[PDB]
Amino acid sequence: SALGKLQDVVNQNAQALNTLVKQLSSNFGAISSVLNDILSRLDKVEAEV
Amino acid sequence: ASVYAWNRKRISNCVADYSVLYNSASFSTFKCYGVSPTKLNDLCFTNVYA
Repeated sequence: SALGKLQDVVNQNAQALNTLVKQLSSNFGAISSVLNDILSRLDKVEAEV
Repeated sequence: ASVYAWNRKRISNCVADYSVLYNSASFSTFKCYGVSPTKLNDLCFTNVYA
């Protein structure tokens, strides 16, 4: 618990990467979070949006 | 059926060309939602209900 400064510097960088990866599961208002769904379900004219 | 009492048909365990449908001049309307009408030949479904 005395090395909490160094272990927190490791934790904050791990939480920043884990947050950056979990945001790939978000829809952002698209039909799917997974890009191969959109490109396998829709024409390019529709999929571009 | 009358539209107050619409039929539902389970479609399952079979293969379906949709181009025989979407190429036909018969259809006065042919909307699709969440999928392209053209793309249906490239996909599978758990069941379909007509």
